[PDB]
Amino acid sequence: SLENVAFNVVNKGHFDGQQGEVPVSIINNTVYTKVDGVDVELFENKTTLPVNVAFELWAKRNIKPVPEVKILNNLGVDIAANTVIWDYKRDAPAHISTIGVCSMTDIAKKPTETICAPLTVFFDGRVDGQVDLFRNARNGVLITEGSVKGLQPSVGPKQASLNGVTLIGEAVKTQFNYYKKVDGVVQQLPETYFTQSRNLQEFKPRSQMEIDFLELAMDEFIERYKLEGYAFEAIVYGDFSHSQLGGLHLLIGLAKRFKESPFELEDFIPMDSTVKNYFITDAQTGSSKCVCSVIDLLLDDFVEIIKSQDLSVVSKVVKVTIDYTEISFMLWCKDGHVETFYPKLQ
Amino acid sequence: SLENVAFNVVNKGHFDGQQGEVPVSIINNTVYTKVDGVDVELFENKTTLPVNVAFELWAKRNIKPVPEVKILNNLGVDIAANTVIWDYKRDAPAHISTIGVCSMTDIAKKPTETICAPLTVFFDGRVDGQVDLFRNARNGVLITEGSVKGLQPSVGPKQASLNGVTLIGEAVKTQFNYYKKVDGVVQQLPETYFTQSRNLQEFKPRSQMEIDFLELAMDEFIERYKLEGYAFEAIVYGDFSHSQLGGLHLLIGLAKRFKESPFELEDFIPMDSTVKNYFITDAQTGSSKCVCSVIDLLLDDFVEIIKSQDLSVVSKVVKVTIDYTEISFMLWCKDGHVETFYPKLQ
Amino acid sequence: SLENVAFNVVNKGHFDGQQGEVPVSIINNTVYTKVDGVDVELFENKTTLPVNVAFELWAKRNIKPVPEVKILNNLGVDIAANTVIWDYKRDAPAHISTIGVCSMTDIAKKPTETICAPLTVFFDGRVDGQVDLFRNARNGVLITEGSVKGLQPSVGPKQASLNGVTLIGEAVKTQFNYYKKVDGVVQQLPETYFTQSRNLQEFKPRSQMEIDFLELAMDEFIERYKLEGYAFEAIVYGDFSHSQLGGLHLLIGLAKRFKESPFELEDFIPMDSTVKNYFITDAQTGSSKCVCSVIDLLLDDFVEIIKSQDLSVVSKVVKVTIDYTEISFMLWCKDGHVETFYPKLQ
Amino acid sequence: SLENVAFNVVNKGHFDGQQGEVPVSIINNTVYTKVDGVDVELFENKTTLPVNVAFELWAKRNIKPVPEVKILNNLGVDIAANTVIWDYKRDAPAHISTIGVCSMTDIAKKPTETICAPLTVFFDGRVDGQVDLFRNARNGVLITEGSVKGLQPSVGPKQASLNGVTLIGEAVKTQFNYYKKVDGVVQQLPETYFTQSRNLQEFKPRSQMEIDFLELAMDEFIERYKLEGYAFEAIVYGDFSHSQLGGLHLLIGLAKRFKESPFELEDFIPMDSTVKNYFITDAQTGSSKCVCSVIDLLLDDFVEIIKSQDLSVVSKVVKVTIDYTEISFMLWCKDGHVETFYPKLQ
Amino acid sequence: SLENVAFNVVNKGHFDGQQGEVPVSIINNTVYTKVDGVDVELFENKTTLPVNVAFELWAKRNIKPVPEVKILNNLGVDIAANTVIWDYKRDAPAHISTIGVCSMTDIAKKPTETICAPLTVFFDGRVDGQVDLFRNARNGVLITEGSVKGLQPSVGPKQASLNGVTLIGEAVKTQFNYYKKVDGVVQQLPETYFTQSRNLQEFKPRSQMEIDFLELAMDEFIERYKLEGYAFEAIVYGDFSHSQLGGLHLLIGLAKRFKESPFELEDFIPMDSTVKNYFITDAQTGSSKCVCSVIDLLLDDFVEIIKSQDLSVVSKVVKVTIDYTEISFMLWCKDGHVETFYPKLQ
RNA sequence: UUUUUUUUUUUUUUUUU
RNA sequence: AAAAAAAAAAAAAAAAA
Repeated sequence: SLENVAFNVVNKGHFDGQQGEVPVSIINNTVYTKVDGVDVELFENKTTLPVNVAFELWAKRNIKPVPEVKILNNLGVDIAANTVIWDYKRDAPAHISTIGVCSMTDIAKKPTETICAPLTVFFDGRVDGQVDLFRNARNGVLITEGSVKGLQPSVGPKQASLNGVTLIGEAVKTQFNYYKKVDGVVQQLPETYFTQSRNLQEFKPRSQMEIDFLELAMDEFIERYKLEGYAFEAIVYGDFSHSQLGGLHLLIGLAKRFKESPFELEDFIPMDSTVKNYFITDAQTGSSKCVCSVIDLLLDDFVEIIKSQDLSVVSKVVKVTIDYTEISFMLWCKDGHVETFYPKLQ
Repeated sequence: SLENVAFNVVNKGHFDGQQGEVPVSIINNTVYTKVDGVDVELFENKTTLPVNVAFELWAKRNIKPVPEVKILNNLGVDIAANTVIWDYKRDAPAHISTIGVCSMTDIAKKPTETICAPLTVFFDGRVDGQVDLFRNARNGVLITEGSVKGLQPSVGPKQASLNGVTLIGEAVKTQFNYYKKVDGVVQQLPETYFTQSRNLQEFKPRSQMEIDFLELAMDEFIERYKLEGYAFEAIVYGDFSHSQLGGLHLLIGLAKRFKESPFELEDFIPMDSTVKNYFITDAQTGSSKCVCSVIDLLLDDFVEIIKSQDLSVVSKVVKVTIDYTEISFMLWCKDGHVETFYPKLQ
Repeated sequence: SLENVAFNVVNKGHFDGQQGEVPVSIINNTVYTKVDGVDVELFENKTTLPVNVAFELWAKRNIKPVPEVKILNNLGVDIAANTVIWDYKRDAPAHISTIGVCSMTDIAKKPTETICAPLTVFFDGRVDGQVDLFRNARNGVLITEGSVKGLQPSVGPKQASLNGVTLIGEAVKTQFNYYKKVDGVVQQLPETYFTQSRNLQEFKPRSQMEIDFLELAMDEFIERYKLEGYAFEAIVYGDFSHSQLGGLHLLIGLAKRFKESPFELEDFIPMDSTVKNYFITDAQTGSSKCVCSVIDLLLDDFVEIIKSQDLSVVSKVVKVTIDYTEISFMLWCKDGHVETFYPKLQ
Repeated sequence: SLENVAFNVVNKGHFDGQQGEVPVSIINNTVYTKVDGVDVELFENKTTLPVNVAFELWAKRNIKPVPEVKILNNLGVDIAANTVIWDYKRDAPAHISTIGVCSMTDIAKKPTETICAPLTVFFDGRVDGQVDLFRNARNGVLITEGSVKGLQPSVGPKQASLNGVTLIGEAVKTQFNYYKKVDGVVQQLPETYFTQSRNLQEFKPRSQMEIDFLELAMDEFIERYKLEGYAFEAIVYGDFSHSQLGGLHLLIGLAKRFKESPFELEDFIPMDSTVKNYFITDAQTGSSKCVCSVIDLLLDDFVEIIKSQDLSVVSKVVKVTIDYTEISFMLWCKDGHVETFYPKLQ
Repeated sequence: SLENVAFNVVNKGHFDGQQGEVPVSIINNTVYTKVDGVDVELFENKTTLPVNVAFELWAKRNIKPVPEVKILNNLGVDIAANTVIWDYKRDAPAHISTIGVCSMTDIAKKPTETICAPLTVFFDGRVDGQVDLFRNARNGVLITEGSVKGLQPSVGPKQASLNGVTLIGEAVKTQFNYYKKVDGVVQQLPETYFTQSRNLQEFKPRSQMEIDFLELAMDEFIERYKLEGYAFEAIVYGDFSHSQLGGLHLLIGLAKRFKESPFELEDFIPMDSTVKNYFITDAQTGSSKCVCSVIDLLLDDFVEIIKSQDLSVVSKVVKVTIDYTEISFMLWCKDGHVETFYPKLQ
């Protein structure tokens, strides 16, 4: 019920299954409630769904730590079992359909129905009975905080999303063990690097090499870590000396530049992905690049990736498995040295 | 509940207080429900109220024969007790607020509360307990199908509105006795004429004089009923010889002209009122008047009204009480005969 | 392309695959095009889909005689192969998804993909290669104007829908052979009666018995056809003596009453179905019923159905296969004669 | 007039009653004006009112220091006399109706009419003649910058709202004397505490003990002010060790935690109230509480309140009058020391 | 095409003339594209134009450094030749019509057509062939990065707008030479000062005098630069002692105040102009002025302007050519010293 | 195959510095 | 010597057709 959902939102912050109703008015893709005689905005519809449907899906969103939407997209998750994963990047549900959540978006009441067999249903092992549901599911992805009997786990990212906040949990557990089944067979998930899902304005280093990068100059950091000949001066630090921006494909370099000279990052595809494309304009020098692909790889991981390459190649498309998906990089070596190594995904 | 109201609408045609819910989607001021997987329109909001509020009020509208909205407006009715009077002319509720109907529009749960004391509340005597409520009400209007002990009745119009259809009931009773209280005192409603609330394209005579008017010509009808000197050729029949349309202030004359030559009626204030103003354009001769006051009086009643006037006055404003309200007519006469007689101020 | 689709609409009335573009402006859920410098309305979106998606689907609607939407609904058709069936009752596409029509609504490019196997795909044998496509389909419905090798046909209704006009074709063939496959097995479609899909204001009899019903009085027609004891006075002709309308469950009776006393038909679920529920208000007597189940069976077929029943049962659920679906009727009889006969559950 | 209101907005920043007009276009709940041939957004309607009505009310808003909307709500104010109080928290007018401001929302021209008698009309003593209007008003609230002859004053909060900015005025007077009349009797307003209406990101201490709280650690501040046994470690400082966040019911503690590690405050009821409920998510540890009641009391005032309670009770509901309204707290104690103290019912 | 424009946006960040289409849905004045099965917002319309037209104009905007919109407005530019100048202040195209850009907004395909002759067409000398187009244009404005044969250049502002960012270019050239033709005659543009187009929260001094103003106190700066008698205590620094704010007509003084005490700036006309008018409310002292004219002149330039005035006049209107337009300053003096100096008509 | 594309360098052209 | 506008080239791919 719309009014029951609004009652739950106003009295508990989200849908908690409580009984009750409040006066609700819907106008201009917005849900209002009457508190002491005046209408108060409860929800503004930023989705393509009907305002009431999107409102009830938002109220019933998962408020526990959940995998980042990019991780679920890379695993081919099409739907979530008895829960709503909210995509805070898009301000919309991460999946078009639901299972036992919303009568308007439900394709089934349980993930065991025939309609859910072709779909990769996301199962949460923290919910009672969902591990057994995944065991019987033809296609699905299961996340657990611990071990599963008879199943080899895949250790995922250290961080997860909690109410739109990507964090490495201390009071709560955000590291999950990932399992996948395709056509009823448990797949072995490849060894992967994981993006750190950090922000430009609140960037915090997570390794000693990152601290050195943030505090040392270009020359000292490159000399200290023996990173000569891999074009770190352009790939990471960026070249703000021409009309077209050069490099800057690591968010750590973007944050380092933003610390001294804040710039603009136009996100023309506002979603959650392993590789993000930005229309970046440098407000200090005027350097701009219409498409700058930025990947939030740990600097140690990127160093290992770029040092694992073969430098004696004119040009090569390099496949790196990041966030459980194959990210293709455009290696551009020349005369035995790297000239450019940027993420080309998205 | 929105879903329960929609369930009642799809299973009973209107809100009947049944339990159950159906999936509902709201978009573009329209209520949809999903029948067999496809969205089906249930309600298009044509009011200034929020779409869900207007949908709930429309579903809970009175489906019994009710007084025409113009009658209630002339009686000063400000609100209805535990019911919704739907104004089908405006496709909106007849009153801004409700009593114990919709949480968003309610000012009280019962008409006995102090908020409803100053307002003139409409009480329906066919609903159990409403006569006693009207007895204790400070201001109110009561309609009953029969007599009320200690209250002298006021016989109202023969016709009443049934689901937007104005009809004289045969299988159902559409004639009510009207009782009004102002400041706790049972008022005496004046003796009034009543408009027939007929349509131009569905006009049906309700008297022998009207039949003769429709079938007999101008001169024959005027001579037969001794209507010389009252300017019936212009006031009722209408003048189409000049670019500015003359007379045509009775719906019977408009019906007679429409029978021979259809014209255009631009209702620039589409509401229910005793006197209606139209932008008439004659498609045959090109005669047009921007404001033409048309009143749907019985032809016998109008003849009696015009014959009860004093003809020895050049200009005189005639006050006629029609539909429980005083309608002002401007009477122009010369040489002891009527020259012009239409509702004044147009 | 939106502009190419609008170009096809303005130059051919619909999408014909022609090349060219016209200026298009979208505002207020409406598509406009610029003709001689002024904006002209091309399409108003009455669906729940985005205006551009609905416009593109409407342009690519099937303009050939197609089965009525109720027939495809009863056959369980979930999607159409490389065509759009437009539901003119709802002014919306008959199916939420498409196959190789609209990138926004397409789930596949061809009906053979794995996503279309669980669905019942509608195939039109008048399009080359669709019969073999149906032969390869796990679930599907095929209509043909002629015979199909190795398949036993099921003769459908004499009428079909042509641009929203339900007609029995003379210049074109509107009678189709129906074939159904469920889980790869050709099904034997049941022997069915077919509704005539006639209108109240444009009702035309299709049999001599219907002619007699329309012209003869109640008693003369009942005595002529030996229809005594089947309560034809109530079920078909209808009863308007009480405030609650009785009977009026056959569209021919509604048409006969409308011929003499026009009344209001409130379609509170405006969609295409074998049984239609109306909020009928008799404008002459005031009799009204909130839910009136009206089925447009041929009068001869309904007479055969009512005479094929066993009269010596108090209450019995009567199952009739109409329009390829089972319609359940309420049969109340007393003293070996019918008292009421209406579609159950209304 | 809409054009005159827009003229006043573009030439003076608000409605000043000047004469003149500017071109105005209304589209998508937005008011535009044409400046040198290009449309400029003047107002976006975030209210449930019509766009032009909300625009006129926003132009005619009070630009003088006015009491905070929570103070007026706690005093029972339903309407303001000849002025508009703008609720900047909701971006909407604080009251549904007006007195002599907007013809669309006016219920009267002057507060002396009968309709305003049952309502608690807000009067401003800084406007000439409103003190006498309050004297003759049945129900009303009067604010003055000085003394009123014969009326005992209630000193209000030091801060007031000035164009949506809450401040303690230096060049302007923001402290008002409050008077209330209920049913014609001048009420004695209770002695109350007042919330400081401070922000999280712009928190500024207003007392020495607040400064000590912000600079000193938990143990030092607790020991210095003899606050052992009042559970200040959880109530104010907050506990972030478990998944469910504990305490953090004073805005000063939230500000202290924000100064070190920023977190997210989801205000699911964005209005002005003495007690605010937030969906709190700690971005550093992962602690989260769906509903966290935060009250912005002076730390000295809160310490006095907590020291005025009786500690020898297991569970007790504490009634504290704050911002002219009774705020209820749960007081849980064990072994003669406080275990929990939060506003009741959250 | 809408789909091609969206494909260009998602693949290159802007319209680059690529071939290809993506699925697009338009709803609620917003453009969405489907990426991996979920709708992603691409553009939200804040213009008065249709959503698709505004989306096409925004995608085809100029992404190279361009003159600020105020400069083009002061030059009388009505339209741009084969390009879209985006007004990021209004989030709308700077000009109503286009030339060979969008079919819905085009008045011509080339600037040589007769319709463009009366209009001042903006030409970009960096685009090939536009200098010759300006040479044959009746009315136009040409900007070049270098010399033009036979034409005397007018050196413009050092800064330009790049993707909505105003900057003095280092990697790009932001200083242009301005040429204007009126009725086919090359005009000599007046010698003018230029506003620095700085922001309050990101103010950076561009001269030694500005540095001294920001660091030194008011008295020290006034004494050092011999600025006694020019009322710099009010005009630049501002007065906050009274309820009405005094002076504060230079953005540098507003920035100095914002550094020590952040306040509110209500931009009630959000557009680009040489003189900006703000509703400034001081959060610390409570001083507010409904309309405050603020001009972003270099402090050295303003000092030269105020020292070039004739002090022996009581009231005098000063005409200053700033940003190629004549800004009217109101000068009040007493006893041979400046009392007040603000742009007139506020 | 075709056409277009890809946040590398390289020439060639061209203006303007 | 640049710079930028306009081409082409080396290379690995991505489509679609």
